[PDB]
Amino acid sequence: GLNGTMMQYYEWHLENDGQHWNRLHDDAAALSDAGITAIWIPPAYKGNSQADVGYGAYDLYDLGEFNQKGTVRTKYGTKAQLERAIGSLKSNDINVYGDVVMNHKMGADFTEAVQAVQVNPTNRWQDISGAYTIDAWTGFDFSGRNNAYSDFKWRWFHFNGVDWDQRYQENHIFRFANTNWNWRVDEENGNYDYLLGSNIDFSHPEVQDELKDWGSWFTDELDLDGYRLDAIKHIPFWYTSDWVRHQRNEADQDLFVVGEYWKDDVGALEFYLDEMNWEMSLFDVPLNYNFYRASQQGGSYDMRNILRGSLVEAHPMHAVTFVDNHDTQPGESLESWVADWFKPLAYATILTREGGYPNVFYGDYYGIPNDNISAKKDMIDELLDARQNYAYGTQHDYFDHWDVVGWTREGSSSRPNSGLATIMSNGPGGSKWMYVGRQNAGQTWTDLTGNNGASVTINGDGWGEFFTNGGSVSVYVNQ
Ligand code: NA
Ligand code: NA
Ligand code: NA
Repeated sequence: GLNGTMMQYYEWHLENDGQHWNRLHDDAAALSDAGITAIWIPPAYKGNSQADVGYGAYDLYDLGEFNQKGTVRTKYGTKAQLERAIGSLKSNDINVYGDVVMNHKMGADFTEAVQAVQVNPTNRWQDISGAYTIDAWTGFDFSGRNNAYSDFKWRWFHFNGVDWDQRYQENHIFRFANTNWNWRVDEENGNYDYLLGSNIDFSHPEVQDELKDWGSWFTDELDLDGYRLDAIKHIPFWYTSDWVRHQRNEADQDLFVVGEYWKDDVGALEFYLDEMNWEMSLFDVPLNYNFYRASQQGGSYDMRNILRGSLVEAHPMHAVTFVDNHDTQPGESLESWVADWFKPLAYATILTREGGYPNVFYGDYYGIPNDNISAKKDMIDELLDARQNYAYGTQHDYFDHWDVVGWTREGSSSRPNSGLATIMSNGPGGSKWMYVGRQNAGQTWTDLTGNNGASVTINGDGWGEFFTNGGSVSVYVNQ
């Protein structure tokens, strides 16, 4: 039972060469070795076009298998190549979590005439026009799949809103007259049901059942071990709960479930987790924003607050920790990018501490060429070494100075030579006496990261004095 580490295996600006599944296939053994235990794959199904990152969600039953939207393959490759990749993951002891997008659809085959009212963007409760007829992109027939797997077809009456009127060619937020916004949902802009595209109305039983059945079809087709659920703050809470329960029923395998409730507000997250009866984890979005505040502010940031307000502080067993993703990366919709100087500190925080299930971002591991962002594979690999081989046993925390902080793990007898001491500063360097466990007395610990040449000998009471340089992190272990 090595500590688990997941990886998001894509970034926004990946090349559209259709070879990503094959890359994943060939990378599997190396990822296992490095300490990755689970992979979050991008949406595997056909979006608006071939170059869709995956959130188009045109046809959930088309995994790069049918000629629809101007391509057989998705951006990532063919269904056959995806299944080959998954086999390779499975035989290297890596779990596969499928990205799941149920909030909306885009790329409809045809428009339909629809009575709609304009609502106020910042208050979707409030109409700002009378009902009139728009043309909405709501008709989905899936020509090319020809009823493989599912003969279900989507129509306007499965939706409650769009943001584009094709009749008079205008952007507005539209509620379909005589439909309701979903509920319960996040209450920013009054009701935050509507995000983009054609918004799915979960009030209809045909819909509830379709996404449950699609859910189970997908899980069985790819042999998934779990899911990331995107946009779950815009999807009615009762349905996400019903959906998750349904999948666990249908599936023989255990299913890990992580939801993205994108809010810088752990209370909002905790409520969601109340409503879900603690049947999934969430991404730790406030922590994302802690790291980003730190990155942006520089050393004046008080490092005692680095974990404060975070999901992982409060519910480590329900937290998926991360530094950045495809939406936080530069120029993206939720941009909150951790600069290179702070990034090792953030990664050490989520990889070497006992709480949270950490996620490594492909873009950090392999680089983001589009933006001249370097691959940080070596830095991350050392932290993975720390996590997999050394971050065990009782933990001691030292958030006791505004620049310099750290923590230790005493190791466990199950894992020989395990134990570690992390120290970092976001300002001038320094040192700190920290306890690593009386049982490690007399050992000599060195920095996995290479940022510090100090040798740290553990005293007879089990204390060492650990050193960090300025704007840096070190992780000392018994090598
Ligand atoms: Na929605
Ligand atoms: Na970030
Ligand atoms: Na500071």
